[PDB]
Amino acid sequence: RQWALEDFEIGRPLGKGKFGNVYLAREKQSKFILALKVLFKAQLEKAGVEHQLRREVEIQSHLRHPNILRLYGYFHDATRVYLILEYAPLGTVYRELQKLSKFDEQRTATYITELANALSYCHSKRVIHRDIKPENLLLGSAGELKIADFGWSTLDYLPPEMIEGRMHDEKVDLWSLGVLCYEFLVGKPPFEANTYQETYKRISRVEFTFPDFVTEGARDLISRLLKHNPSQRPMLREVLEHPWITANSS
Amino acid sequence: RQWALEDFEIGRPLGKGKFGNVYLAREKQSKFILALKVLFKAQLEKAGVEHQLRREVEIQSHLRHPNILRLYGYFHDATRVYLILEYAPLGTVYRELQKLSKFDEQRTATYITELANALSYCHSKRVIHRDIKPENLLLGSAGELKIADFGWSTLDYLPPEMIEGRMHDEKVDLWSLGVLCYEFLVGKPPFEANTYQETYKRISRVEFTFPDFVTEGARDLISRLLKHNPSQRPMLREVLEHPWITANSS
Ligand SMILES: O=C(Nc1ccc(Nc2nc(Nc3ccc(O)cc3)ncc2F)cc1)c1ccccc1Cl
Ligand SMILES: O=C(Nc1ccc(Nc2nc(Nc3ccc(O)cc3)ncc2F)cc1)c1ccccc1Cl
Repeated sequence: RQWALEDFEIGRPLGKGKFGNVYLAREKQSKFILALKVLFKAQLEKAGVEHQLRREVEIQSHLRHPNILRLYGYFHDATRVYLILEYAPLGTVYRELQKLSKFDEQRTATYITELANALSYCHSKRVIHRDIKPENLLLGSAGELKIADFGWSTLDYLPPEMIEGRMHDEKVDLWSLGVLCYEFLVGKPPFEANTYQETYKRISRVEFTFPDFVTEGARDLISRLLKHNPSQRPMLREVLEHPWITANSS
Repeated sequence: RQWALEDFEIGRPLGKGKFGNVYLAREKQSKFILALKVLFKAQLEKAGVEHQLRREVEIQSHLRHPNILRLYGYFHDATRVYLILEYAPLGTVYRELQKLSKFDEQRTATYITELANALSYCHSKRVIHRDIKPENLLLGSAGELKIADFGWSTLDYLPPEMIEGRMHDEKVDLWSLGVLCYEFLVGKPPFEANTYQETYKRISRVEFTFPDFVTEGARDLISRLLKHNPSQRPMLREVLEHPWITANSS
């Protein structure tokens, strides 16, 4: 059963992205609440990322996990593309982190567990993510983490393989986890800088430090994840078993 | 200065491809004879290769070499894409090879030289080719070889890196040269078979033999090119210097 814009009542804007906004919406016939992401073809085409989107939509449609935002379907009209998405009521992790400044060890451990599980499910279907940013980590009604950026296959979140033009792997997800884990605990990502040129150098040299309040256990996990060599990074299985994770996660 | 279909008089079909035909055409205002390749958007989009084409057109527009078919420009209407191409009057090498059965050493050496030069120019601009088939090797008015398949970055022409799902390189062009050189001399490519499954195995094992009429010099060149390890293949510079090439090429 195909869709069109007239099938939905559009509510307030949830976010204004670069390629278009995502709105709250309600399917008229069923009253099913959801999110509607509205993209403009001409913009996608001029940026040269329309095919990159079609692939990402193809992958997402296959993925069912409580910590991955569902793609229900999609459609288009003369000038726009529309993605019909699950609605995450509690907003972005980014906003949560701004309000709180930083997260305690149990909230962080819990989120990393949820991410590791989601990525573990993705890994078993041979799917990776370019980038996992807090702006695309959403919260379900019970506060459950939901990955909103779509799967593949500002530099802050990119691993050295990618930025240096090296050969990337399933292991980019492990770096992502280390970046997020740090950002959750200290309130900004470990390679933050005022320029791209400097953020690049820092990612490439793996040059970061920990504030004094970051405990030994978290240091150990974060350091194991943020290895320059992707092969030196652990498997997702091992992150879920790290004593700092098991001691603190739900 | 943009184009449209009304700018051209369309002549007979030069070839009927999968995604559309290429026609002889004459620009009305200038009387400039050329080839017009006509593609259907909906077909490209359904096959999922529209972006692959846009990239290939972007690369080709940059390439100027007497042995690379010129792309003059392009345009589109509601349903079609149009590529404005240089006209190669003497047709495909494939047809030439069918008429002749096989080529002598001097015609072959000459063609490989022309290909090596074209690829050498492409290599210096960091461009490769997925596949170089005789069906996409065209002939200019003086019989000069022109590469018609566009640049990147039936299995007969694909190297083992690609078919095995390995990491490919600039070195795929060297394999291509070895396949063509053989096909030119014997009149069919070295891994030909009645099935894809068998052609695959043969490419992967590098399993071919030479008819008795293929001379030592040609055996030596072809064998150096068709190495399983891409790193073991020579540089284009060395192909142009091979004694069998220099002894026989124009
Ligand atoms: O990425 C951002 N926002 C954002 C917003 C919506 C989406 N997509 C969806 N979001 C929502 N829920 C949501 C609820 C309340 C909010 O305030 C925000 C979101 N559900 C489904 C989505 F696809 C993705 C991302 C963002 C980026 C920079 C700064 C602040 C923010 Cl909130
Ligand atoms: O690929 C084939 N043909 C083909 C035809 C045209 C193009 N494109 C252009 N060709 C031509 N010239 C040409 C002249 C006479 C001919 O009989 C054929 C071509 N110039 C420009 C092209 F873009 C590319 C390829 C082919 C494929 C299988 C069997 C036989 C053939 Cl002739």
